[PDB]
Amino acid sequence: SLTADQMVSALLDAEPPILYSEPFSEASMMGLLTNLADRELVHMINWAKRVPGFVDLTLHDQVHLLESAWLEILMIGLVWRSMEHPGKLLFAPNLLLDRNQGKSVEGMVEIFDMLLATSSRFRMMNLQGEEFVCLKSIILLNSGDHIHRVLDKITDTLIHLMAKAGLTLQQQHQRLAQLLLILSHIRHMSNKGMEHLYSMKSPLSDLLLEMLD
Amino acid sequence: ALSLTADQMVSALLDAEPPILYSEYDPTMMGLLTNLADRELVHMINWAKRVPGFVDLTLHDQVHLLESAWLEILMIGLVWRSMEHPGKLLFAPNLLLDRNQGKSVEGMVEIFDMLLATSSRFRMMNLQGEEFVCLKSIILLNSGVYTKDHIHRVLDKITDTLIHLMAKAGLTLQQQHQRLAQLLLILSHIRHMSNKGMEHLYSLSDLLLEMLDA
Ligand SMILES: CC/C(=C(\c1ccc(O)cc1)c1ccc(OCCN(C)C)cc1)c1ccccc1
Ligand SMILES: CC/C(=C(\c1ccc(O)cc1)c1ccc(OCCN(C)C)cc1)c1ccccc1
Repeated sequence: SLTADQMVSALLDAEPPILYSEPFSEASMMGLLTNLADRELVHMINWAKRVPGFVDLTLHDQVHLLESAWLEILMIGLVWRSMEHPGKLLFAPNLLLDRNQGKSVEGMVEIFDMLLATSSRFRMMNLQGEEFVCLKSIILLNSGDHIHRVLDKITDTLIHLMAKAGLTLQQQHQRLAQLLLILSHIRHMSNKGMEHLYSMKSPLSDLLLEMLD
Repeated sequence: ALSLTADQMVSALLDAEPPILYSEYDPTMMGLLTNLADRELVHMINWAKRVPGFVDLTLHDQVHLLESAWLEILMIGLVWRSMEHPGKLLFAPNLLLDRNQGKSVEGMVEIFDMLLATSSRFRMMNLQGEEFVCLKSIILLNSGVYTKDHIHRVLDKITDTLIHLMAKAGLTLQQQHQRLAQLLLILSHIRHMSNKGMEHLYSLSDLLLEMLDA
């Protein structure tokens, strides 16, 4: 219903805050991130409810979308924070880790490097905040009819941002392609992430349902 | 390679297309799929070498891109040929499985329904052959690009090719970048399905280097 520019403003206003973290072992480092993550998830839900077209979906669909996309969203949020910190990841203002410390957790050295590669790619493209919030909304809606019309609106919005940037048509859809292809790499990183979290001993749906309702 | 046109890009990719192989005739499942995939893999190497700008890369990079994308390439091919067979996957012309047949297969418990939905998606989008071969080429160059400027230059060109096909088809410019977005978002799902497959298979850098010595 809305215009390409008020879509930007609405999403920007719905942006979650940057939370603070609470040598490392494997269990203490994953304790830090899990905590930050679970705190971060509360704010993600409130953000999702303010993404245009989300609350119009059934509760069953809202939960399902967040359930499959939550790690993707945390990761692209992490990458966005670490953009101006080459060779490092900004989990929190009080938790900036280089590649060296990432070996505290086994199997995390691979995922770590994939996040750093994404961060450099965003810097190479000089990703804007107006585009970032658009990419993040797409992730929430795509990873899981009405949804596609909303997704089609975000595409127009992204194009609108690139057209106002002074870009000709060729560089516009080229950049659009470049951006969306990164999401495939983000999905990949999430998949490898779920594995590791599954490779651990023992409520998201409960948290999702509790806060969404 | 960077100086081709959209029509020359399409023409090169279409003639680079691998043949649809058959499952081994033996009247008297993962074994059949493994056998089929390994024979398909040999044709994939020949195809990849015909993808514009792929041979401009080093031998090491060619191996890396293929080891990262091979299952995605096989899966999108599976989805493509299963398009006009609703609610059923066409692994081979003589190996056609529907859902209940597929539910009883090793670890295809998750991806079968995903592959069908992807096939449903392409069908209701009316995916053209010219678009398909473009998407498959994109997969080849993009899957391992993060795990280099020439690669992104070829990708941008395949993007230019896709847009041209949509403009010629008679789509408005708004419909053009919308369709392009839809197609590329699907690649995320295909990446997702591949990961699910790789894991199950996990329970190479070798053989590729062997095949590409040709
Ligand atoms: C890349 C770091 C990521 C963590 C992360 C945390 C916060 C953030 O903003 C971005 C990334 C991470 C760690 C743990 C985690 O668990 C939460 C779910 N619990 C309840 C099982 C989620 C993310 C991670 C994910 C899986 C394995 C290893 C690390
Ligand atoms: C979706 C079916 C796919 C098979 C397949 C996909 C497309 C195609 O054109 C042909 C087959 C499949 C099965 C086995 C396989 O292994 C080959 C490599 N070996 C040497 C380990 C690859 C794909 C598969 C992958 C992992 C687990 C279960 C199934």
